[PDB]
Amino acid sequence: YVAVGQKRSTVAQLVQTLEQHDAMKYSIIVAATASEAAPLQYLAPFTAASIGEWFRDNGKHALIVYDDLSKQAVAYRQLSLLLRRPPGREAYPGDVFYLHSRLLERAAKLSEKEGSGSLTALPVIETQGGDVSAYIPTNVISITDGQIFLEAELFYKGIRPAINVGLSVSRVGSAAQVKALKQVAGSLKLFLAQYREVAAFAQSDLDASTKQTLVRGERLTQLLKQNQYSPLATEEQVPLIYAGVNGHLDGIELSRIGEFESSFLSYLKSNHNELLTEIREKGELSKELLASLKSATESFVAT
Amino acid sequence: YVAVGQKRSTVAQLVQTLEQHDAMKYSIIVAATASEAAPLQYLAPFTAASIGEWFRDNGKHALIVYDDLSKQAVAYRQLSLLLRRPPGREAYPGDVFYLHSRLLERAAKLSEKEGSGSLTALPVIETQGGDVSAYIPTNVISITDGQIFLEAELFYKGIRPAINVGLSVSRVGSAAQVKALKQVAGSLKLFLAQYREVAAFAQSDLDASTKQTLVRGERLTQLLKQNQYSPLATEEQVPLIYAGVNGHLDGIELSRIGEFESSFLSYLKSNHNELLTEIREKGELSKELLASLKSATESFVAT
Amino acid sequence: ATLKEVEMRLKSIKNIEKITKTMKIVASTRLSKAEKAKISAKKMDEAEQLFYKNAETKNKELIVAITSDKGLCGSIHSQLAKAVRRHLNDQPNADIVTIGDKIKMQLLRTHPNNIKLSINGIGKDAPTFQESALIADKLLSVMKAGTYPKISIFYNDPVSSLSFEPSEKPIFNAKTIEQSPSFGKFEIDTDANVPRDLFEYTLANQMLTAMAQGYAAEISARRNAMDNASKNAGDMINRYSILYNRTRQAVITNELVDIITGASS
Amino acid sequence: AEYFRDEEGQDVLLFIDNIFRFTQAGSEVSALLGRIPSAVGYQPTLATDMGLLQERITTTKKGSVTSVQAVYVPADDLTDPAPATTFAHLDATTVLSRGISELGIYPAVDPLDSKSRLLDAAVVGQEHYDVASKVQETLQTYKSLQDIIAILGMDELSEQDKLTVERARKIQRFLSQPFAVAEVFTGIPGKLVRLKDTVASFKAVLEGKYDNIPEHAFYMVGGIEDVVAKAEKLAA
Amino acid sequence: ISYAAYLNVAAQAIRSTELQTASVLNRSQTDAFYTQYKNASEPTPITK
Amino acid sequence: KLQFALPHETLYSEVTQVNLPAKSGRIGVLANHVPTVEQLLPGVVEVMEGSNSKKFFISGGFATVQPDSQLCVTAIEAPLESFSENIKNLLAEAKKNVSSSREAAEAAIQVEVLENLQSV
Repeated sequence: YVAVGQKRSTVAQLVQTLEQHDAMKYSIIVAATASEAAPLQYLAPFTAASIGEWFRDNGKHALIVYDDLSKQAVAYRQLSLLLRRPPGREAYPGDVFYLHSRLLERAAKLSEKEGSGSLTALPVIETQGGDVSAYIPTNVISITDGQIFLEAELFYKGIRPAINVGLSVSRVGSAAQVKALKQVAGSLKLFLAQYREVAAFAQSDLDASTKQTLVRGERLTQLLKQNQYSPLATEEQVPLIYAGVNGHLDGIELSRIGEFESSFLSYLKSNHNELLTEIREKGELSKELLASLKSATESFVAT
Repeated sequence: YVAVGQKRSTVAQLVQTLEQHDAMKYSIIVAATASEAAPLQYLAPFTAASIGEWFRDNGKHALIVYDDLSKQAVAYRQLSLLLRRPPGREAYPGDVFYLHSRLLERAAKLSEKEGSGSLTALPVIETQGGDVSAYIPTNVISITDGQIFLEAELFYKGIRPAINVGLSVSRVGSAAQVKALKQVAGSLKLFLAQYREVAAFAQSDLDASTKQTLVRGERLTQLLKQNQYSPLATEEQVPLIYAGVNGHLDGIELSRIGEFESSFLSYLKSNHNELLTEIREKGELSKELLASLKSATESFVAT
Repeated sequence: ATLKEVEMRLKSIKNIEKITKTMKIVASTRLSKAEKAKISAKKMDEAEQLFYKNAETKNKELIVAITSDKGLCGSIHSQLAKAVRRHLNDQPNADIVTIGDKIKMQLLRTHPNNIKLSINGIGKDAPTFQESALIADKLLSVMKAGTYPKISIFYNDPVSSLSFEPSEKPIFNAKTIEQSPSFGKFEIDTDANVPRDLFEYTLANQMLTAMAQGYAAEISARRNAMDNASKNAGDMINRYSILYNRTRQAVITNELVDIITGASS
Repeated sequence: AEYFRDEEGQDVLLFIDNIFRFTQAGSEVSALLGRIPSAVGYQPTLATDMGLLQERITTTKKGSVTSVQAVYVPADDLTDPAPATTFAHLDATTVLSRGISELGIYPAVDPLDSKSRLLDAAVVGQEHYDVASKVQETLQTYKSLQDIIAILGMDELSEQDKLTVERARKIQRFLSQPFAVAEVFTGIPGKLVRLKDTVASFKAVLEGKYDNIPEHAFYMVGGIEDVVAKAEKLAA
Repeated sequence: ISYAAYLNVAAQAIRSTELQTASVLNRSQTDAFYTQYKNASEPTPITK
Repeated sequence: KLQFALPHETLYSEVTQVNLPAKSGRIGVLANHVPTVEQLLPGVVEVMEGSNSKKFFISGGFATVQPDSQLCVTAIEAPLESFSENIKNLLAEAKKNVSSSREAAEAAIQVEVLENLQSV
């Protein structure tokens, strides 16, 4: 985790939280804090990258999260302007593009000759009022392959995690998706797509088709809430999503969606931990397994 | 024909087009293509105008079309910036007004004492998605007398040529205008600014008076259209305007207007080209010529 | 500043576009039900009209008018107002019964002494026989409608699904029914005051149909209006978008110029 | 490319990726060279650099390069100087859309946004022009027509209106041409439909000769000849 | 009571139970309050 | 032709024999009949088209044989079977309460409908 420009107090909490979740047994926190000098801040992601390269070079995999390159940008600006190097758009040096592009190009998934080893990366960019047209955002958007775009309205509307599906895209996407989860999430994509379009129809007499969409859409959105700082295993993501896909959650009340999730999971843990183990180990769900899964969901849905 | 800032390929098509219409023998082409150096482009209109002035100062009548002075602005902008002279409004240098004005005012209808000289000027400005407010366009507008603003919406909506009549003015035009084309042109500009008004509020104006105007207006618009690269004779234009102005074009259903035009002209020539020769020399319509034309127009319209 | 004030205005325009779009769709939804009712109603009316035709009937004055409380459904309100004024040339002063707020207001302005009865007006739901019946019943009792030898009702006939023409018809008095020439080919009673019964029955039967026709015309108009609104809103989106884009460029240029000016020193 | 054209007399096709990134790279180099960046931060040498690049692309007597360039608009602001400068050089525009591709059309070309400046009547042939204009008019009317046809109902489709709809929905499918590189990728054998047969295909659909062959028997097939086969298969 | 009002009350009585549908019941609802008028001047808009 | 109609439903659109209860007692119409106007009282109505017979409970209305032999029946609402025991029980209770309670006219209708219902 590359904490860029963040106050030492904030990073102390981060460290403490990591310790609480006992995650220091794989985490490294490269820290260039607010106090730390703007040259240190400038070279900080580059420095961080080298740590990652060692893992990648060892053929291992790792994930480096640059948070946030926006403050790195400002620091480079400070250096450049002070070194009297020519200013540029939004008073950022012209080769800020070159620097950022170089940084994000040190992340890679290597060839098996080289070891196959990877350095997964996930840069975080802070948008100043969602101004994606802003010079540092626009540049980064071009360099990156994919974006996930968090949306303030959703956050306020208590949808945590607040991810606006419309403005989140992955262009690597399903190539790197668990096969089981891929099977059970084509439907999910289509349902949500309709829900977005049929969103404004929420404001008198509504078509039965739209109302079906609305029930499915609202329940799905509710399903996609997750209480932050509690992650959830994929082998427990798939049963819940299967239910939603089969629209078995449509009947369940919004208030009971939350209750449904934990209860269904507990039901699976007692009743069908064969299924859970199968999901976990097989990673692919055969027609028979998806069959069995439907049965289990129905039974739980009845209670 | 001054070609500034144009692809050398495009210019070659133009030359070939002109030589296809064998018009080259009376015309000069000056070329300052996009490839040609920015200072060469800067001096390119000025040089062309010198050649024009030699004709003007032969007393001979001429025309010079400067395509596109908007590209001269970009060139002068480039030059100015490369001379490290501070950028002006809209980043176009502060002497850009001076540049255009010095160029433009070298075109003149010299007095009979000083030679009877003429050198007509048509300078072609490339608006960035219209909006005549824009520093380079406004600077040009102020120098020029008359504008021939062209409307993209009308172009798309198949009016070729797409001569916006809201934003086309001629600030000294009527003096030039031939008496034949003053008489037949019975405030057609006013009439089609009654059509313009009428169709403004049509989508209300259900008044039969407005409708009569709308029927005339729409039909008149059909007459304006001309298949580009096939220009009509002046003599021939006189009857067409007579017809429409005198409202004999309501007698033609809108669909068949194109047929009417050609047929009407063929009819007139066959019936009596004597009239057309007479207005060709007289350049005025006597009461008799006017009546003869009214009568003849009624004859074809009926048929 | 320019950019932000443009942008907020453009967002407003966007929201307006969205609402007018949404409204247009919901209007269509309502319209289908409206049309369905009108057929069945019109068929029933036609059966009564069969009597009046075959009977060859044909009739102060009464004016009854029909609009909904709801606005934003074209020029129904004022085309009807215009046609009321036209039939208030026929007889200058008349007793105005206004069924619905939209005609009530416009008409109240044009003639204020003429307004004698008014109705709060039929709600969201399309007109129903029960409602028509009560309005008719009060019309007979309160206004003594038959006393006025002219009775005329105004409503909006939904001429085509893209048009509405305000339309009127004359309610045939019981006196009329008596003296109808082919009254003699409708006979079986004289100990039942069939004119006095049939008059009442067709007072309502005609009125319900007129109301149903009107309500449908209103919902149709609303669809039309909300559609045209969307088009107008679109035009503003495009115009202010061009301004937005230009304004965006201008900010970049002006800001850049400031940086350059500083750099030059 | 120029070695191929000039010294091997062949036609070439030169792809460029983002020419937006040609601009972006150039803008930086100007600023680095210390030159005052012109409006919207773009090169003071913006025009000339594009000019040099895009006047070496031409038809010489020897051969001709042809260049397909990729233009990634900056926020869709056509008014921005960099797209404008590009558009000045451009001769044709191919406007692929994914909505269109989602209507099952491979190629993904959005037909109403497909435009060339050598779509000119003389250039492409008068006959070709007339056919093209009709197909464009048909599609244009169809698209608009479907807007209110969907809402109003298909019962509103008059004899005149449904003549256009029948032809149009048939044309829409007829556009779908599986092609050789994606023979594997779609899984459907490729088709390389040459220009003469293109004119022929549209001539017949316009003349409604093959308007009696089902809509999806024009789906995912090539030329006029091809849909003779497909007609047989539809029946089979 | 008027003849069609007489029939109306009868229709309502026929709408009296579980052996019948909602649409009838909806047709047996009353909204409007007849807004009595005079002169301009308005006697109260008593419920219909 | 036979128009049997409600505002929202047209049950029939000549139909062989129709038997109607009117303020004239009961009248049956078969083929041509002189062109009457009859007030339909709250009713049990039978409509026969061919030999097939359909039974209706009708809220009263108007009946008019037209001289073009169109039996225009217009009524506010009607089937007999849909109207048809618990409903009668309820109607009896409501009739009683209204009996004690315009309220007089209402009660008269309640009794009339209750009797007419009681008949079936």
